[PDB]
Amino acid sequence: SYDRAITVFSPDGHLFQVEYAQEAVKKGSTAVGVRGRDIVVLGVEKKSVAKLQDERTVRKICALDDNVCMAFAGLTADARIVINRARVECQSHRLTVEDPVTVEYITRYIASLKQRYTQSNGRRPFGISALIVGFDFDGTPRLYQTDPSGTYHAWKANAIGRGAKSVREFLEKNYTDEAIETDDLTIKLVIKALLEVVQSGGKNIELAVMRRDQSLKILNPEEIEKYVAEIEKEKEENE
Amino acid sequence: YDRGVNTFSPEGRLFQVEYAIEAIKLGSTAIGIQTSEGVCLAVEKRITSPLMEPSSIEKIVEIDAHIGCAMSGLIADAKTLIDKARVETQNHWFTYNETMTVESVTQAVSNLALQFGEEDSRPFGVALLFGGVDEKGPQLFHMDPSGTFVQCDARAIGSASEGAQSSLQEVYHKSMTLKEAIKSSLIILKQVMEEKLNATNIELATVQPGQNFHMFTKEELEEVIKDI
Amino acid sequence: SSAGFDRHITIFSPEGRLYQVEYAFKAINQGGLTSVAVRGKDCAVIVTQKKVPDKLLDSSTVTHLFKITENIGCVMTGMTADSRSQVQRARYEAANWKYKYGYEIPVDMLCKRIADISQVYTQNAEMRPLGCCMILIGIDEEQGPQVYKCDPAGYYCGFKATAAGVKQTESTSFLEKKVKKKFDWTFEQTVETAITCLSTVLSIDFKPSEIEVGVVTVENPKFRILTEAEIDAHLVALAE
Amino acid sequence: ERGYSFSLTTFSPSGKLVQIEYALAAVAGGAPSVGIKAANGVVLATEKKQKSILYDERSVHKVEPITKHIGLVYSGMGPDYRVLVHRARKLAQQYYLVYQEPIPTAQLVQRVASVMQEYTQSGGVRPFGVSLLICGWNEGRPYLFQSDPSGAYFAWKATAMGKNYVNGKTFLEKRYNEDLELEDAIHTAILTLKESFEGQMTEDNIEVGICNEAGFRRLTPTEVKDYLAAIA
Amino acid sequence: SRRYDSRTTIFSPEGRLYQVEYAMEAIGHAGTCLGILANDGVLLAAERRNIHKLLDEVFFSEKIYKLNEDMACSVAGITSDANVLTNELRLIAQRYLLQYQEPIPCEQLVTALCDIKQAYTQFGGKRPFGVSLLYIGWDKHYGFQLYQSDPSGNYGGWKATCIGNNSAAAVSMLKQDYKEGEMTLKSALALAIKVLNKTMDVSKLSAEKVEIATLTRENGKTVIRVLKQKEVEQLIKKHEEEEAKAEREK
Amino acid sequence: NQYDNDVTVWSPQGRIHQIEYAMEAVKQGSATVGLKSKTHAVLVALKRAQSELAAHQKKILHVDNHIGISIAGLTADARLLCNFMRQECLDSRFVFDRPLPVSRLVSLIGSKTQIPTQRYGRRPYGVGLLIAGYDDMGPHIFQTCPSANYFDCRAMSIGARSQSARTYLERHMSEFMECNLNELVKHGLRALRETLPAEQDLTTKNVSIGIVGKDLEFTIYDDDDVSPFLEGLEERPQ
Amino acid sequence: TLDPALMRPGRLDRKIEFSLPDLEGRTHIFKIHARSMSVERDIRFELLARLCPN
Amino acid sequence: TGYDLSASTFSPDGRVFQVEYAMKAVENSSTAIGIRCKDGVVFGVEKLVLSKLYEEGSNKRLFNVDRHVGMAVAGLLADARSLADIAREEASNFRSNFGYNIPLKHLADRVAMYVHAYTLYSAVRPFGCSFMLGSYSVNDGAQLYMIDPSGVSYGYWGCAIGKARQAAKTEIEKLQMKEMTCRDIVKEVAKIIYIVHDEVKDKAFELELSWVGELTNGRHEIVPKDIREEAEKYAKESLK
Repeated sequence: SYDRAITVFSPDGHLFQVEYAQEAVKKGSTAVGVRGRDIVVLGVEKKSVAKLQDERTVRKICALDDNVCMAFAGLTADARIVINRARVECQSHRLTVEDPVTVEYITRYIASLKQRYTQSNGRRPFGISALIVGFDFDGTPRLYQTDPSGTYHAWKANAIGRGAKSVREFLEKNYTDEAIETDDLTIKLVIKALLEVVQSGGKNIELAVMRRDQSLKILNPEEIEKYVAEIEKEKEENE
Repeated sequence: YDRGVNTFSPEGRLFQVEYAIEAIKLGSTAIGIQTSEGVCLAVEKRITSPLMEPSSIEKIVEIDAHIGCAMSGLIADAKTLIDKARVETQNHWFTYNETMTVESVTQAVSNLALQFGEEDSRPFGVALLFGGVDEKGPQLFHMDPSGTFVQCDARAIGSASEGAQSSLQEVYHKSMTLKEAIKSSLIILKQVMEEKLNATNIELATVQPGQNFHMFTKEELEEVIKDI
Repeated sequence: SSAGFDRHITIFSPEGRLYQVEYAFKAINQGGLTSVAVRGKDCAVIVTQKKVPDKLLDSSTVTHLFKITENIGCVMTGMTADSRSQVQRARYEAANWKYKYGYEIPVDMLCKRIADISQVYTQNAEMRPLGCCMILIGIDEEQGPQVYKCDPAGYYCGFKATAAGVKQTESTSFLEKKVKKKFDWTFEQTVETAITCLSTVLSIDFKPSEIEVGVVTVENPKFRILTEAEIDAHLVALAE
Repeated sequence: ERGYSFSLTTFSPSGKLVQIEYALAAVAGGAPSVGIKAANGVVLATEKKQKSILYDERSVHKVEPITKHIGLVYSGMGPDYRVLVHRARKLAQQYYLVYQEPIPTAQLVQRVASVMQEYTQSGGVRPFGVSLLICGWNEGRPYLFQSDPSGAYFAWKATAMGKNYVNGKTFLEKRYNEDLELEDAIHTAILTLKESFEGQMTEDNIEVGICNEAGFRRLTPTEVKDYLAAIA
Repeated sequence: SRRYDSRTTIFSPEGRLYQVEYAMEAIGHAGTCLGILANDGVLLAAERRNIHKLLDEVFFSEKIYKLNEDMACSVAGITSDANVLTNELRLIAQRYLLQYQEPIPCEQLVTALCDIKQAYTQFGGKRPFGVSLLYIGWDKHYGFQLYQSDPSGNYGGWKATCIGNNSAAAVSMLKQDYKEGEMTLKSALALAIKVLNKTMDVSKLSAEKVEIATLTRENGKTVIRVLKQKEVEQLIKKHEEEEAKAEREK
Repeated sequence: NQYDNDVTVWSPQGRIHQIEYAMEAVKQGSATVGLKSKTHAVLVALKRAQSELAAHQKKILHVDNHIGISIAGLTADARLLCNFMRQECLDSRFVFDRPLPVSRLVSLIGSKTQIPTQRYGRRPYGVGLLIAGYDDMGPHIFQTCPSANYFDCRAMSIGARSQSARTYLERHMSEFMECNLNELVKHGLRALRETLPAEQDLTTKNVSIGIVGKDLEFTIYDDDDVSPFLEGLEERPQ
Repeated sequence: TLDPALMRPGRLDRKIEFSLPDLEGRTHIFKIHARSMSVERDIRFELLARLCPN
Repeated sequence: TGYDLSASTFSPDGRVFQVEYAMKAVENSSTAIGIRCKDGVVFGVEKLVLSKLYEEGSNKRLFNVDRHVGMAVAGLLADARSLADIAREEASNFRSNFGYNIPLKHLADRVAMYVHAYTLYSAVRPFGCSFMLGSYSVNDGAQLYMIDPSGVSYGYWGCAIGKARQAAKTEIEKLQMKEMTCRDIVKEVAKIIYIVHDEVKDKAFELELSWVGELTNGRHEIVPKDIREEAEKYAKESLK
């Protein structure tokens, strides 16, 4: 029993809590993600690992089902509620309709979760921003995004976290279909984008792909070094 | 800077409902015209990035089979009203075997425009334009976050609100035709927008008495622009 | 000093005090009335004046001497609207003692039930603490007479002779000088001291029309409100 | 009520809780009390005054029994004390209805402090202004615990509360040893209560309850008059 | 009416939290816990905050709470707030066993608690918890594990973490000195006695101011050992001897 | 100024300001005039439009076969009391099988609006009514207010600049008994035209008339059947 | 900074203030401060003044 | 200030200003008196007409709660119609459980508790009403009661509510009360309404009289007003 409105209007015509919530997304680690026609890719930066500690619990890319993949920013406690909320719904969709869940259906579930959660009384709004990646039936790879207000879109290359606009600028002068032709070219492109933001000393990048046929595979840290080396080799030919 | 949320002004108006009307003005513009041949309807998408896929963004949303919509303001606050407006037509058809009329839809929507409180939240932040064909011909209605339901002949809302209405009263009469009302609207649009008019920034949806299934895509849209 | 909202709601002060409850102790004194309770060896006297400002007002619907049960009476000071709300609670929980337990409620156990309720009003911050006092009398089996006093803070104790209302520090100072000299206390010895204490403190020397006497006796345990004639009978008798 | 339920105790910008520290201030300015655990029983001694000669001493009791072997005194304020007495009375009954066995003294204090803590986090209310001293002789070994308005339990050999408790704390630190008898514990308990008392120490100015292994026992004023001969 | 509400729910205008920041910046005062593992075994060194000469210690487990047959914890924060969570976390592990007849794994015990700690920050305007605690235990999937808990509801897997803010110098020592798969129950214990000697301000490390709980996997029993008195004392005499031996080169 | 925010708070002058602010919301609406006779209960309202092409906002709305109201405030509180009003008439129709008297209907309304004017967190209903009914003791005209005071009047007007309409009805209150329908109505629309500026008037686009009578069910006329009534008028003098 | 002794009749009598342009007075100033510089002849000035309320 | 916003807080000297504020709200209302003769109670209300402003007989403040019980409300009129519904509803449940008519001593008590309950919490406000309760019974005589916004309710012979409070009961007490038939009292009421409130502020005023007693067989009803009209004819005989 708590009857207290928290989110109200402003005299100029805005809100307060949503703009305060998107600052928490702005104070978070960056995570980008591109797509293609056959395989997808998404990565995350700013590991900042203590290098003496465990790291199987620090994973910030998860999966809702055998198609749908996650990548968030913002704070971490509020992300965990959203994920365990979404795993239930994509499992209960499979209960009634015998399909795999379409990636568009689950993003409407998260966005409608978050909108009624800013609407009601006594409730602090969420502080995450997810990247939802999955290839539906008939082989349609796509990626959506969320917002703490509860809106959602379809992008071809997203960036969030601490300093996305530089990454959004770096992806802005990168409008090539040829980079979305070869698979390893797309992955080094994400590594090229993530190294443009983070200091990226070969141990702060966690990328993961999905070939629209199999569950996601975290690449090996040798392959992160293998892709960064060929990124350094192809960039050294500027003369 | 924190008074009550449910408090009359000393002048007599309300506080937060007054602020809700102001939040519409920063939204995307939209134009609708009622004509006896049919109701047309126009909107601007306002794409922010080429990476963003355009067709995931919509403003025209169908309601039952013959009733369209047009939102302006906040996106996700409108999706609550849209889903309810769809259901209440189905409650009407599966209790009466007839289509709920366009006026009587908007009555059902506007009931919970001002039902916020502590017992039994905040006012919504979207204006709407319902248009369709019922037994009384083609109709076009307008509502607001104050729940003030009204009928207009050709209303234009969004950011370009005052300049759009003034240019629209300039050229409008009772005996319009449908193709005339379509090409008149986009002339108003490309005067009030900031990008160029193409197949990706605007979209139309026209409902006729015969073609009740309102249906408008690109490659007819490109035909409309190149003929004007 | 004042921290937070310690002048407004029932929370603590930095000095380890609170303020609303001790405002309520001098919410009695806006009533403008003083009542005296004296317990003797086989009786218990309650005496209280009344002020009649209007001639267009009854001499029946005024007196604060109330009857809780057939063997327990009381007197109320403070404001009047809070007093009668307090009395209906005391009437209600006296009857529930009969229905649950079977025998007549002791006068001591009733003051616990009242002071618990006044505790909670102090305790939860969103309600008013009911400023009015409470004095009970009654005869207990194998314990004789008792006199108690509930308070709006929520505590009670037994007494031998203790007044309340506006004038206590002159009235209790006189009763101490009366008790500690170790005199006899029979019936009319107890009634005469209950008058003369209220007589000397108020300094009135009145006509027998303002005060009311509510004595209970061992030989007659019924709560009894004295007639104005026999009130005049005691007053001229102690008069020499 | 309406449905407010907002906690009026939040963290300071320093990182402390404000109202609990103020509630401890009310306990420190209360009536002094002492409790000593002495290898065959535990002795509780409070200090009861009367502002007049008009009060009655056979009416309000400070040493209060709980089961048949568990006593309880306090040092804070008065009306809040009687609340959690009646709470603890019922709380020992659900143990005895279920387990058919007298509740251990450690088991009460886990339950009473859980009542008291959960009381402070919930909304609309203030904390209590009472600290407690609970004792009992269960399973051979006697016990002596102390609670507080925060809701934290301790296990003292000999402590004191109320006014001038630090003076009584240093006194017991020199007076108490590894072990005594029960009567020696009563003699030093009156000694430390006579530290901060006033001149009249009669059978009515103090009020003493013991816990034998035979059970709880409250002392009548006759023995306390007789035991105060050549006190301290 | 509404003007007494402290508004613990609203974000900062900075765009971050405001009330949960107070508890996390409080929690570093008054309490020092740590724990180490590299091999079969895991320990928990505590610190008696106040040891007065008039206490009893009749419980023989003051800060360590054996919450299960396979797990235990070390709490540092409000004492009254500790009894709320540890009574709840103990009951979480027990309804799991009722449902599955199988011992609860350690991660989904921690995520069970941290979701409770989060939800009392968002809705209600309730006071958040002032508790950061640690976790040890053994399961059938990974084995000996350590976990850190926060008042926000955020957790993590560790190998040498701590709680108290006086232990910021200790984590620097642990980054300076830690091994990878070389824990004995002499190596990790002498390392923990080395840490609390420097980080705590107790001169010569009085053995009644510390407390150590270990956990080994015996046959199938997972014996939770709590060592009592003299093994600590001879450990300190061992540590002071290894200090006195090594300083001969100076 | 600090005690002009809540409904619960009284004043050091003794007057609750939140009710007084709700009176001013009624004055922001358009004007309307209700009057009666021996057999009829004609009320005439004045519509407003938002733009030149939008429709005029409706005022008179049907309640039952012998009760119809006008409107003078917010539109949410309009339909909220209307749906309460329709509900109460059919319940007495379903239970007692008789139409409600108008007098005991309105006491349900004054009881209904009382509760949100005392409890915390509620606003008063910022709306005023003009109820025109007909029952076994004749026609009736009832006006209300957000202060939950209902008035058994014989002719009133509420809205904007309704004072000049009241001054018309004071010097013509005697004529209102012995008039049938035509001079009963064209008395009433002479009251609205004194609430207008001197450059526009009733155009059969901004006027509605509701009549309920003895053998006459409550009927709303607008935009087509007002032209038989808008005849035999005059211009206003200068 | 208003003297009532100046508004005594004999010194200062008439109040003339200036207010902000509605739409067209703004667009006129855009038409003023563009003709002196090299701009495109195919651009409009109404849209710019709509972006500038105050 | 600072202490006068809620009904839960006290003042630093120990009173409640929200009750104090609502008391002077009733004081700024028109005059209503009530007086009992030896076999009945007569009600009188001065009722203001501004110019026309309604019919002749709108919004009467002489409510009719029970078959033998009257009202003389004055103050904020909307809250007065609430109490009339509460007092009506209370007497009905007395009829249902029991089944003799409600005594007037209870109906004063049962209502004034509901008034008093709105003077505790910060949720609700105090009522701004005050009123008279008049009855007659052949077993109990006539009784006259009087409720304030605080809840203090007791007996009177003659009281007066409104602006003319002390100015009207100045000359009520000049009369007799026991040596009067109520038919004589009816024209005695009408002069006092005619004496007080000179028409300087308000030209038009009505005079509604209600009358329960022996002659009306205990049934409460309005006086025959247009019938016989002897009050105002006798009232305007006081021009000098």
